[PDB]
This record gives sequence, structure tokens and C-alpha cells, in this order.
Amino acid sequence: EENLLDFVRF
Amino acid sequence: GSHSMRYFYTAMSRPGRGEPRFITVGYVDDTLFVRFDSDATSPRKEPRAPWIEQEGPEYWDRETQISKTNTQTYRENLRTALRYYNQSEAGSHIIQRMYGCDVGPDGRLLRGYDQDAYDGKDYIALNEDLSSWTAADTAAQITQRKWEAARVAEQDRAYLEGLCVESLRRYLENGKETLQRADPPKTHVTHHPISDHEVTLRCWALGFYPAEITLTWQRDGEDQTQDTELVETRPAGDRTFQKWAAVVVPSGEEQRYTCHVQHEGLPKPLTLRWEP
Amino acid sequence: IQRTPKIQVYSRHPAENGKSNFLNCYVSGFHPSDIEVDLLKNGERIEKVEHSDLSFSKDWSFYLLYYTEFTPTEKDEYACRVNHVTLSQPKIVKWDRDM
Repeated sequence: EENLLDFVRF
Repeated sequence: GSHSMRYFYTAMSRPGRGEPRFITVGYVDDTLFVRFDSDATSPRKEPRAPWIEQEGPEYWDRETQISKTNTQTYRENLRTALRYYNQSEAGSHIIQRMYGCDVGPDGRLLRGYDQDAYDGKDYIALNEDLSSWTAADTAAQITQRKWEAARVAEQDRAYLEGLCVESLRRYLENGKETLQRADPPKTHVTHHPISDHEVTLRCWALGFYPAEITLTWQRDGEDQTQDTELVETRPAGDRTFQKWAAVVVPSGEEQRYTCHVQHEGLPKPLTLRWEP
Repeated sequence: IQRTPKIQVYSRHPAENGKSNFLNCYVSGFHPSDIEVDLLKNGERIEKVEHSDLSFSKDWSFYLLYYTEFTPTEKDEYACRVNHVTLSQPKIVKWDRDM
């Protein structure tokens, strides 16, 4: 299963 | 014994040809089990191994949504990367990510990974501590500052120590027929005269799983690294892998050479010779 | 601009004339990911060749397997033709059943 941490932006 | 789960993202911009393509593949060890492609007719996470097919509809909806969100996130990342590197909007660029966890025989976390690259060069990586970052350059340092501010590492740590290992443990049990079966190499040495007094001895390893293997030639018991032609391990297409190692030997001296094979499916390493 | 593909052409099982088999062209070590791969039978493109899903190695370089079913014979010559941004001309690699 994937990491569902959404709002990570460069 | 030891196992790994990894997800790989590739986000590739293509100015003049639509929005950046986003692909995700997931592996347990050397076995592909899920894929997502934004260019698919109706993009969804799709199963690629039989043992993941038993995950319910809720799994597939959640997993698809993560991928749909990340295609947008990584398209934004591509735009941001152009700014950080003072780049034109004309060129095609690529961001890649690989993340996941390794676990031991008891299923405990051995270590976690989360790292990104831009145009094939390291960009940023979660350190082995799962609490700090290594940025490759002053661009990536900007990202580092943002992820420090938002405590992203703590969130990645929770995932790596929790869901990553938990889901992998489930996959290993559900796929125990295959994921926990090592297939040893079938080995042989072929002989091919090059000229009157030169012969190629090629040591073959076929039909093995997982991909990790060591093939080495020795001459009078000494490793022949600089004289050995070693091809990259290559997929057969049936889950298994192939590899060979070759040496050029003087005619009549074939029996001074021995091929050595190490693989986790072998109880002890093997020694082979050319058999006339 | 930046990394050129390695190319291996080989079969799934040991080749035996008249026995159905799979012909593989493995391209690896390349960057960027765009790559054109054809399998050739007697110089002509084989239709409906399949390939794996884009993956990459620890060094970020990409790899793909292109494959098709085939029945080898003594006379029929097979090869893989690859083009990449790093190559000025398509590279053709002939199938050698001993490699």
C-alpha cells in the first residue's frame, strides 16, 4: 500500500 | 528471509504534447504487483500479480485516488523544478521517486527509503534516520526547508514503520507460494573456439528468482574480474532472470578455469567447469 | 543527453528450432525514458510486440523489456532495433542464440 500523504510539494 | 516493497514514480513533461505523463509501478522484491499510468484509457491502479487481486474494491479506489492526486502533485513539482533551475518551458524533464521499506525474516523494519531525482540526478532523499533530509543542491535545499517546516519526515516515518511494513507482511503471506520461493539458477558452461588457440568459456545461470546473483570466473583459483565479460542480469519474461559471465582462454587451458555461482536458492555456492 | 541504452537480445528458453519460444529485447541503463524499440524478423518489423511497464534501477536509469512469441529456425534471422535521443542512428543488435 502507498503512502497517502497528500500535500507534499517541491 | 529479507524482503522489500518499493513504489517507483516517473513524471515526464512533454511540452506541446499534453500534460506530463505520470506512471507508478510497485514491486515486492523483484515481482511487479501494481501499475498506474496517466495515459491509460481510464487511469486506475491495476493488479499485476495474482496475489494482489484479492484486495477489495476499497483498496483499488483508495490506491487509484493516491495515484490521481500524485499525478497532479508531480505535475506541479515539474513546474516548480523549472523555476528552481531557471529553466525554459520548452524542454522535457523528468522527476522520479522511489520509496518503500525493507523488512527482515521476522517482518520488522530493517530500513525505509524515500528519494527523488530530477533529470536522472539525485534531488532529495530521506535519510536512514527517517527524520532528516539530504538535498543535492541549492534547489533541493528549498524543498528541504519546506518539508522541514511541514514535518514531512515524521509523516514518512509513520508510514514506513506502519502501513509499509504491515501491507508488505500481508502481501508476503498472500503471495507466499511465489514471493517466498527462491528458484535456483540452472547452470552450465559452454565452449566456443574463437581462433586456433583462443576459446570462449561462458558460464550460464538461467531460470532463477530473485534477481540477485553472483557469477565469477577463477583461473588457478584467482578471480578474473578484468578479463571477465559480465552481462547485466536480464528478465526471462516468466518471472525469472538470466545472467552469464564469459572468459577468453588459451586452447588447452580450459580446466584451469572454474565458474562460481552464488544465489539464495542454492544451499552452498556452486563450482562449474567446462565438461568435455 | 544523458545515458545511452544497453541492449540485450535473447530468448526466454534455450532455442530449439521449431519450438515455440519468446524473443526478448531488454533495454536498460538509459535516460531519459523515451525509447523506440522494434523486434525484426529477416529485417522486417514484427507486429504487436509487447513491453513491460516503465521501471528504473537504483541509479535512476530506466529499463524495459520488449517481447514477442516466435518459433526460431535455422534460416530466420532476428534482431532488435533501438533508437534513443543519445543515438544519432538506430542501433540494430542481432539475435545470437549463444548470448
